[PDB]
Amino acid sequence: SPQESRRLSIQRCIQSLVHACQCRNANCSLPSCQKMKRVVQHTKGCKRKTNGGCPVCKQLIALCCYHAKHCQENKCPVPFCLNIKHKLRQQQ
Amino acid sequence: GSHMSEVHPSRLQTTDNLLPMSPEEFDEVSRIVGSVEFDSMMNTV
Ligand SMILES: [Zn+2]
Ligand SMILES: [Zn+2]
Ligand SMILES: [Zn+2]
Repeated sequence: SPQESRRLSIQRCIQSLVHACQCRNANCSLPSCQKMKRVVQHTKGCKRKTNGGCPVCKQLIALCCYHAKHCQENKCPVPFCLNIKHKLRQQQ
Repeated sequence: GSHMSEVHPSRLQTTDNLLPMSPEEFDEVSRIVGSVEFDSMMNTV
């Protein structure tokens, strides 16, 4: 499991971000959920992004691309999954 | 060792460690995503 250990580790964060996009607990029992909420809240009000040099936005954007390449739903809870698949599906 | 001549930045904040994914995980994501239209994800066009 060379690259597989990394591939399978990314799924932990995808499930945690998907959970956090629906969760309402200010201090949820999941350690990642508490962090994922701070991360989306940052991006929801940032002024830097991938175009200015933001390391946080670019981190969500990678994580969301990994999911959105496979995702095909129009009601998905992750805000960027939609934005990314809408652009990616145009390619051939 | 660089691609610019700027002596120092003009703005900084503590909002740089919230990072939800590790360098090794991010590298494996970058291999599959291949930066498709990556610097345009916020523009949705
Ligand atoms: Zn939660
Ligand atoms: Zn940002
Ligand atoms: Zn999705």
